[PDB]
Amino acid sequence: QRMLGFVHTAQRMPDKRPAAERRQDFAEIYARFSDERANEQANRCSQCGVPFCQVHCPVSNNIPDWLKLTSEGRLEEAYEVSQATNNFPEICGRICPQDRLCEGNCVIEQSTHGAVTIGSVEKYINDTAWDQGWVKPRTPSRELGLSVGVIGAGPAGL
Amino acid sequence: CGVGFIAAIDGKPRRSVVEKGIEALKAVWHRGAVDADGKTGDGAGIHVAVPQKFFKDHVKVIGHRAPDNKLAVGQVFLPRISLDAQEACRCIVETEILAFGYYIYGWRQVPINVDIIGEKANATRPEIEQIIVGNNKGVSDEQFELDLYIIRRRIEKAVKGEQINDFYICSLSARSIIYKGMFLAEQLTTFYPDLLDERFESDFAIYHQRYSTNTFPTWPLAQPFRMLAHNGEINTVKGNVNWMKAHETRMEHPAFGTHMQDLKPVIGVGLSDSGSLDTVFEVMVRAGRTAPMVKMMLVPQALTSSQTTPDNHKALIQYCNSVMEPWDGPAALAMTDGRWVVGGMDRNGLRPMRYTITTDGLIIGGSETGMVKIDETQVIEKGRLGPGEMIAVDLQSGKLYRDRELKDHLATLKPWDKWVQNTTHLDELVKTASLKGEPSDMDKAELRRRQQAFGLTMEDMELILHPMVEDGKEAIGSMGDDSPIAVLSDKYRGLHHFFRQNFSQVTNPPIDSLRERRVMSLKTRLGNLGNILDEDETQTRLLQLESPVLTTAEFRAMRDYMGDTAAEIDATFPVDGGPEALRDALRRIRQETEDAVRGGATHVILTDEAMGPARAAIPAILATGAVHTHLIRSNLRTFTSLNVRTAEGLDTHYFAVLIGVGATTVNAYLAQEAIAERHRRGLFGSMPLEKGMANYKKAIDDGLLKIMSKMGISVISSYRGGGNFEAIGLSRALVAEHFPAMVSRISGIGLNGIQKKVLEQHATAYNEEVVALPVGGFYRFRKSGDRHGWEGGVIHTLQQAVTNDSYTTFKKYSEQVNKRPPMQLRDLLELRSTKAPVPVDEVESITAIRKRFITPGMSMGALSPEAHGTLNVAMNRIGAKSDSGEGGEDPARFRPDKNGDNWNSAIKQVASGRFGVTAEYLNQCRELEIKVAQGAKPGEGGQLPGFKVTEMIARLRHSTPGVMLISPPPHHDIYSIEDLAQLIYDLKQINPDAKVTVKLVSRSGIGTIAAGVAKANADIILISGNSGGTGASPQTSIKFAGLPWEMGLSEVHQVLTLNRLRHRVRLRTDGGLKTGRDIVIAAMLGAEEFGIGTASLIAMGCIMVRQCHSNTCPVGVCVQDDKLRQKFVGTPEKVVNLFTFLAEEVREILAGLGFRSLNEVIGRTDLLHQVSRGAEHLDDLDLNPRLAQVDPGENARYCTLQGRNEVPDTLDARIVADARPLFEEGEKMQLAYNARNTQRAIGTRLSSMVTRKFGMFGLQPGHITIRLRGTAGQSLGAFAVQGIKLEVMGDANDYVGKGLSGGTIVVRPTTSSPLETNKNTIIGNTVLYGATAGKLFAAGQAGERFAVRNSGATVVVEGCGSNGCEYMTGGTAVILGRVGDNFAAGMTGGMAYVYDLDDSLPLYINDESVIFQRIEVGHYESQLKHLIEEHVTETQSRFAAEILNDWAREVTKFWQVVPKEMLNRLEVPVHL
Amino acid sequence: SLDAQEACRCIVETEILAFGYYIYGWRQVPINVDIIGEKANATRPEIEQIIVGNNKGVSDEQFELDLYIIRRRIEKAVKGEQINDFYICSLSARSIIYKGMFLAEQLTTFYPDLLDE
Amino acid sequence: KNGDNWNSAIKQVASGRFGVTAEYLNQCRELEIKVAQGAKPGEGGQLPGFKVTEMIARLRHSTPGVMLISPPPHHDIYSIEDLAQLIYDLKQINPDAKVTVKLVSRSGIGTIAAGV
Ligand SMILES: Cc1cc2nc3c(=O)[nH]c(=O)nc-3n(C[C@H](O)[C@H](O)[C@H](O)COP(=O)(O)O)c2cc1C
Ligand code: SF4
Ligand code: SF4
Ligand code: F3S
Repeated sequence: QRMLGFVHTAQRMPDKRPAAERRQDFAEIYARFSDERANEQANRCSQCGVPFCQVHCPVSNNIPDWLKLTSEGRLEEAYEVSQATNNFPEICGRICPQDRLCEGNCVIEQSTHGAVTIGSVEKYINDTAWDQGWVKPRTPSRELGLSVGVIGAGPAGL
Repeated sequence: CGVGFIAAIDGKPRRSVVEKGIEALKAVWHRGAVDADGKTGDGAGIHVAVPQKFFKDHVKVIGHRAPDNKLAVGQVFLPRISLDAQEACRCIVETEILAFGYYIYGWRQVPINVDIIGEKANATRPEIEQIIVGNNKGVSDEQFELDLYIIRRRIEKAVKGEQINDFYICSLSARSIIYKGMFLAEQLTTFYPDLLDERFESDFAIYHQRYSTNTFPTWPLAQPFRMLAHNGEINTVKGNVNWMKAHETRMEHPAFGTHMQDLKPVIGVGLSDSGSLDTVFEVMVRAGRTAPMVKMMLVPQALTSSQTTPDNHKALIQYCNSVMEPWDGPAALAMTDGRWVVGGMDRNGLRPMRYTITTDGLIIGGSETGMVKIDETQVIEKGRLGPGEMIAVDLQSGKLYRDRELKDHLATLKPWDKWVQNTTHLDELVKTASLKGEPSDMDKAELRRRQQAFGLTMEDMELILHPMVEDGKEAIGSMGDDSPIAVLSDKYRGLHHFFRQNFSQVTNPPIDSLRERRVMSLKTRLGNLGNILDEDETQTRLLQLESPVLTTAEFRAMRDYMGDTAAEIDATFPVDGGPEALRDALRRIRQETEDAVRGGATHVILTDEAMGPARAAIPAILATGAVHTHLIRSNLRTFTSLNVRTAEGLDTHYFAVLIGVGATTVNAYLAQEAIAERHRRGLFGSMPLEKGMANYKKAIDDGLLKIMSKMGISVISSYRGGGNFEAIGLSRALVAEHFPAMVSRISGIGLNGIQKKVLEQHATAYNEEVVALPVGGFYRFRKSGDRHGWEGGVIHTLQQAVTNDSYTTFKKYSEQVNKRPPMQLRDLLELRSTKAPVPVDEVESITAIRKRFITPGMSMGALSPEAHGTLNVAMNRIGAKSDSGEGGEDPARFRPDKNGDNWNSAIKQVASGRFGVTAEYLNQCRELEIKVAQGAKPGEGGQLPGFKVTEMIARLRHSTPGVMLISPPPHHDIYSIEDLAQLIYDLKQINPDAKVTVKLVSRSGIGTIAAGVAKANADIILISGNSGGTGASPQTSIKFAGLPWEMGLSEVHQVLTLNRLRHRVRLRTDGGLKTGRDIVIAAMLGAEEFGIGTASLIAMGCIMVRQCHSNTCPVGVCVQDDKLRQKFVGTPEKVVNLFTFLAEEVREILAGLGFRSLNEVIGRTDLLHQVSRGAEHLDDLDLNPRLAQVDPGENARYCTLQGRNEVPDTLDARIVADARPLFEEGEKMQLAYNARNTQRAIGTRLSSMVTRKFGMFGLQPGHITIRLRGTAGQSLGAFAVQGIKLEVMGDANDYVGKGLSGGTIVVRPTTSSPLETNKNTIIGNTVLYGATAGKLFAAGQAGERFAVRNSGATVVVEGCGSNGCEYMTGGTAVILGRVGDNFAAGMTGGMAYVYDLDDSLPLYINDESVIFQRIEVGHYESQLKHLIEEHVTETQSRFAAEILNDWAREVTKFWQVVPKEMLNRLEVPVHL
Repeated sequence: SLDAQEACRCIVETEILAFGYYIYGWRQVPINVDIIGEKANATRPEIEQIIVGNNKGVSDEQFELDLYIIRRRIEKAVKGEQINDFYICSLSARSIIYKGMFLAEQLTTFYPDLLDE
Repeated sequence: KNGDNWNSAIKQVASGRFGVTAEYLNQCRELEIKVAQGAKPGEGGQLPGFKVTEMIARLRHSTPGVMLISPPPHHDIYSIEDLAQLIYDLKQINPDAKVTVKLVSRSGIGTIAAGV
C-alpha cells in the first residue's frame, strides 16, 4: 500500500514479557515481530526527502528503501538492500541505542507522532532471512596472492 | 495595434473606400503605446489599388504619351546619408528592369512632411521614391505581374551582392501600392499628402498598425506587406524556416522557368515572422493557386473527428495537412490576391475579427466593431469569425463568399476524396502481422549491465516508471529543485539534462491540453516531403502513424514494410580509440549517412545495439543532431526519414528533445525490456502486459502533448527539428555546429568532457561485477547520491538559530552554506572592491534594509490557514510587504485584531483562474500583481488535489467541495501585449492608489519582453528563477524547465538601460536566496527588492518532507486536515528574527566592502570577478555576458520617481463629476451619455468609489443607472458592484462584464435597426471572465469562450460560439440558439439550458464531465420561465417574446446540462 | 541588439578553435562615455578583447600567419551572414591598436588602460 | 429610503407669505421672488373654499373651509428701493442661495429689468 500511514496508526513495539517473569531467566526481554504487525509498523514511514533517519545513523543504511521493500512483501530484496551496507545488521538492531541515533531523529518523531520502529524492523527483516538460507558467505572468485593480519576479534576486527 | 480591410462587393472603384480606410486608421490610437514626446510612433501602413488616372496625367504633364494598358509603379527606399549609394541603386534597378525590355518612364519624388516625425524615427529615415515602368510588349496582365515579381527578386539579389544597406522595395506591381512608415496612425495622411488627392480611388483597402516591444524603429519592418497583413505572432518560425530550407531543393514549376534558379533562397535574412510568412505566401500564390487555397494550405483548420462536417472538407483538410506543415500561432490575417480579398483566422481563434455589410455593397472588417462610423439603418448583417473560419470577396466577379459557401466552392476543383485513399495506416500492418517472431528477453545480468552503463538508478523505476505503467500519468513532486546544474555536477548526468525547455510569456499564450485536446494532433508521416508546387495523386502516397513513439512490435512491422530501402547506421565508438574517438565516430556516421542517401536509401535507422564491453554508445541526441544537420546542409534531408533506436529513453523529456532535434520516430526498447522484467516478477498485480504497454505509451503521449503545449504549438509536424530548447553548459562551437538553432549564452564543455564522462561510466559498468543498481539521489536526498542545497545539518542549525535567537549560530549556518563546493552560477562570482573598509555602525539602519525584503505569495490552498496568517502577521510587524498569492483571501481578516495584529496582506495577486478576485478584494491592498508564469512550473497552471478542497476553501473560492481544481495554462485575457496594457489600465482604474507588478520567469529573450512590458505603464518587474518551490506539480516541469535568475536579471537590466527606460521601473528577484552574500550579489546585478520564500517556511517548522501534495505533512505547514493542523509550532517572532539576522549580515558585508548604503552598490557590476574551480575540472564557462556594463548616461541606475505611472482618463471622470448627490446626499441618479469605441473600462472608477463608500452590497439594485448609445470600448463595466446598472444601445467590443461583482449590464440593438436579433453578433470574446455575482442580458450572439470561469453570474444570451461555457463553476446560463464545438468543457458546477431547434447538441457537447437531459421537474421549469421573463422585460426582445408565447410546445426543445459532480449535492434531484 | 553579439562571438570562437589554439576568454575594455559628443555616440560600437594563447608550441612567424588567416576567415564568415557593425581592429601576438572617434587629447581619458604603469 | 428626495431646490416668496418661515428659506439652494404670474398679471392667486382640506389648512396656517385669495400687491415692495431692501433681506437670511425675480412680458419691461 501507499506507505504514509502514520496518520491513522499508532506506534507499538513488539511483544514484551512482564517484570515478575523477566527477573528469573537470562534470555531476552523482547520478541520478534509477527508478519502482519511488521508489515504495519514498517508502513508508518513517510519516504521523506532529506531523511534524518540516515544522516544520524553511523553506518548510514538506506533506511527508507528497505522500509519500503518491507511494506510490500518482497522481503528478500529488502534483505539484500539492508545487508549490502552493514555486516552485522541483527546485532546492531539488538544492541544499538536507537533513541539517540535513528529513532531519536525521525521526522515524524520530531513532530510528537512517535518514531518509526527502525531497529526492530532491522531485526525482523534480517532474522527471517536467516531461516530460509538467503544468507551466503562471500567467497572470493579469484584468490589473490596476498596475506593481511589483524589484531583482535571485536566488531572492527571481524 | 490592429488590422482592417474594406472592400466593395460588386467591384467598382470609388473614393469612399479610401476615405473610410483613412477614417478607420484615425481611430486606433487608444491601443498603441503613448509616448511623452507626442510624435514618436512605431509603425503604420495602408495598401490600396493604383490610381491609373493620377500617374497617366503625371506622364502626360511630363511630356510622353499616355499608354493604352495599365501602368506599373514601384515604391523604393534608398539610402539618404551618402549621395553615391543612391546612384548605384538607381543604376542597378535600371539595368535589371531594362533586361526584360520594358520601357521606363522615369522617377518621381514622393512629397513628404518631416515636421511630424519624432527624433529617433527621423535619424534613420530613408529616401522615398517611385519608378514608373510601362508595358510596351503587349503581354497579358498575369505574365506582366510574373515578370515584375521576377524582376523584384533579381533586383533584391543583385543589391544584396554589392552589400548595400538601407535599401527596400515596398511594392512593385501593376495592381496595388503601399504607403507605410514609422509615424503615428492619425498622421498618415499628413506625412503622405498624395492620399489627400481626389483621384485616389480603389475597390479595396487594407490598413495595419503595430505595437513594438523596443524603441529602435526601422522603416522596412512596417506592415502591410505585399499580399499579406498580419496581427499577432507566430510561434513556430525556427522550425518552419528549417523545413523551407529542405523544401527548396526540390521545388520547380514551368511558370517561372529557368529564372527559378534565382528564387531558390526564398526566405532571406533580416525579416520578421510576418515577413517570412508573407514571402512564402507570395511565392505560392504566384505559381497558380488562389489566395483561399494558399491560406488553407498554410494555416489549415482543426481536422476534427466529429460528424459535424461533411467528408469533402475532411478530405481537403487531410490533403492540405499532408502536403505542408502548418504555421501555428495567434494570427488574424487580412490578405489580398490580385483578384480575391480574404480575411481569415488561425486554428485556435485567439485574436478577434468582426465584419459588417452595408446596403451599398460594402464590407468592412477589423479588430473592433466601431472604427468606421456607419448610420445605424444601413447594416444588413453583422458577424464574427470563429477558429479557422474565413470570409472572401471575389472582385472580378463581384461576389461574397462566407465560410460554408467558400468551403463548398473550394471542395469542387479537384477530386480530393479519390486522392486521399492512397495513404496507408499502421494498425492494419500490425494486425496483419503474424503472431510470430517474438524474440527472447535479455538476461537479468545483461539488463543490469546495460542499465548501469547509462546511469539508471533504482529510483527511476520505483518513482517515475511505476506510476506510468500503473495509472497512465506522470509523477508529481511538491517542492522546488535544489540540485546542482549539469556542468557543475560531479555524477554522470545524461546529455539531455543540459537542455532547458521553452515557454511563452506575455507575447504569446500557452495552450490548454486537458480540455482543448481536440485541436492537437500527433500525426507522423513517412514518405511525405516532395514538390510543394504540384497538385496530383502522387503527393498523398505515404505511410501514416498515429504517434511518433513506437513499440518494438510496431517497429518491426514498420521495418518489414520498409524493407530494402532502409540503411542501418552504427552509433558506437571504440573505447580504445584514443583521445579523439568520439569526433572520429561522429565524422564516420555523418559521412556514411550521406553516402547511403545518395545510393537510393530512403530510410535511415540509427541504432546502437552494438554496445558491448569494447564499444561505448554515442549519446543519441548528439548523433541525431549531427546527422540531421548534415542532411539539411547537403540538400538530402528532403529524401529520407530519421528513425532512432535509443537505450537511454525512459522519461518524457528524452523523447521531447529527440523529436525537437529532428528525429522522425523514436523507439525505446530498454524501457520495454525493463517493464517486462518487472512484470514477470509480479509487481503490477493482475494486469496483462499489453495493458501495461498501452498505459505507458498513453502516458508518454500525454507528456509529449504537455511539453508541446507550453509554447503554443498544437501540431507535431511543425515542432520537429526546430530546436525549441536552450542549452546551458555546452560550448558555443559545439552547439553552433551540431544543433540547428539554439543559444548557449555561456560556453561550456566541448567534446572531450562528454567523452571522458561517457568512458568513465562505461568502464565502471563493464569492468566491475555489478550485482544491483545504486539507490541514487536525484529527487530525494541520499548519502550516495548528489549534493543538495538543503541538507539536514543546515536545516537544524537554521531552526536553532531562529528559535533561540543567537546571531552566532546564524553565522555558523551561513558559513556552512557558503563552504560547500560550487553548485550554482553565483558560486563562481567573487566580490572585490578597491576602497577602504568603514565601521559597521556607519551603514544604514536595519529597519531601512528590512523594508526591502518581501515574502512571496503562497496560496491558502497549498498552505494552511495558520501558516498563511502567521506569515502575514509577521511581515506586517517589521514594516515590509507580504503576499497572499492566488486562491483569494478571507474578508474577516480585513481589520486589525484586538491585540494589534494585522492579518491582512499588502500584495494581492491576479492569477489565471481569478479564484477570489472581487471588487473588494482589490480595494484592500497597496500593490497589485499579475502572475504570468511561476518559477517551478513555467507555462502551466497550479493544481489542487480533490481532498485538499475542504468546505472553507470551497466557500472561499466559490467552488464545489471535493473536486480537483487545476488552473488554465493561458490567461484568456492576455493574448498579446496590447491586452496586457488593457488589463493594467483596468487594474489601475479599479484601485487608484496601488502599483501593478508583472511576474515573469528567467529565460532567453526576456529582454525584449521586459522592454515591452515597461511601455505598458507597468512599474514593478519580478524575475523569478528555475529553483522556486511549489505546492504540487509534475517532476519534469520542476527539474527540466527554467533558467537561473543570474541570466534573466542581468539581461533585463541591460536591455532596460539600453532603451533609456530603467529610471521608471523597479526590479525584484527571488528563488534560491539563503544568505546575505546572495542578496548583495543580486543587488549588484541590478535588483532592488528581494523575495525569500522557502527559507521562511523552514523558520516556521518545515523540514523539507516533500509530501505537500499528499495532504499529510507531519509538522502541519501545508495541510488541510484538522488533526495534523493541531501540530503547528509556528510563531511570528521566528520570522522576525530570521529577517533581522539576514539584514545584519548584509550590513556586515556592505561595511566590509566600503559603502554605506545599498543604493551605492546597485548596478555596479564591475565589483564582481569570475574565478575558476581549478585546473582539474576544465569547464570553459565565461560569465562575462552578465558582467558587461552598459553605461547609463544622465539618469541613475535605479527607479527615481515616486508614485505609480499615471494613465489617461476615460469617461468615468465626468460621471464622478455629475453623480455627486449619490456620494454626498445618498440618492438615486440617472445619467445618459454617448459611448465611443475609444473609451475603455466604462464604469470601473465609479465602482471603486461605491465600494469604498458603501461596500459591495450596500445599495439596492438599480440605484445608479447609465445609458450609452453607440459602440462601447473594451472591458465595459469591469468589476461593477451591485447598485450600478449600465444600458448600452448598440454593441460592445470585448471582455464585457469581466470580473463582475454584483452589477447589471444590458446590451440591446437600437430601436431603429432592421436586424434579426438572434442572427447578428452583439458582444465579443471572453464575456463574464471570472464573474462572482450579477446579471447580464444580451439580445444577440456572443463570441468565443463565452462565460469562462463563471462563479455566480447569471446570463441570458441569444447565441454563442466555440468553446463556450468552458470550465464554469457556478451560476445559470441560458442560451437561446446554437453553440460551437467543445461546448461546456471542463465544467464542474452550475447549470445550463440550451434551446436546440435543430437537435444538434449531442454532436457539439463535450460529454465527459456533464450530462444533458430534458426538463422533467417543474421547479426547474419555473426557473427558466422567470429568467426568460426577466430577459424580455429588460431587453424588450422579440425572439424571447415568441418563445414565451408558445411555451407549452417549446418547453420540450430545451436541453438541461448539469455537471456530474453536482448530481448528488443539489437540493431537488433532476430525476424523479 | 543583444543577439547579434552572440552570433559574432560564436562565429569567432568556432573559427579560432578550428586551428587548435586555446581560448582564455573575453574581457571588456573600460571606457568613459562622458567625453564623447552626441553624433559620435549614437553609432558607438561595443569594444571587447579576446585572449588567445598558443599551446601547439609553433614558432612566432607561423603563429602570426595562422592569426592572419583566422582573421580573414572570420571576416569572410561574418560577411556571409550579413551582420553590420562588426570590426577587428587587430589580432596579433605583437601589437595592439587603441583608436576611436574622440578628440586627440582625450585619448587617454576614454581609454584608462593606457594610464597603467 | 429609495434615495428619492422629495425636496425642492427652488422656494417661492409669494405675495401672501402663506408658509414662509425661517426653516423654509434655509432648506433650498436657489430662491425666487414672484412679482406677477403669466396667466393673471397684476392679480393674486385664488383657492376655493372647499379645496382647503385640514392638511392644507395646517400647512398654510389658516382656517379650514375658507376661501384664500392672495393680495394683489406685496405690502413690502412699493418701489425699487423696497425691492433692493427685500433682496438684501433674502440674501442675509440664506447665505448660500441666489435670488430670482419673475416678471411678465410687456412693453417697458426693459427699463424695469435694467433697474432690478
Ligand atoms: C508551497 C508553495 C506554494 C506556492 N504558491 C504560489 C502561488 O500560488 N503563486 C505564485 O506566484 N507563486 C507560488 N509559489 C512560489 C513563490 O511565490 C516563490 O516564487 C517561491 O517560493 C520562491 O522560491 P524560494 O523560496 O526558493 O526563493 C509557491 C511556492 C511554494 C513553496
Ligand atoms: S523514519 Fe521518518 S525520517 Fe526516517 S525514512 Fe521514515 S519518515 Fe523519513
Ligand atoms: S539500529 Fe540499525 S539503523 Fe538504527 S542506528 Fe543502529 S545500526 Fe543504524
Ligand atoms: S516539505 Fe512540504 S509537506 Fe510540510 S514539512 Fe515541508 S511544507
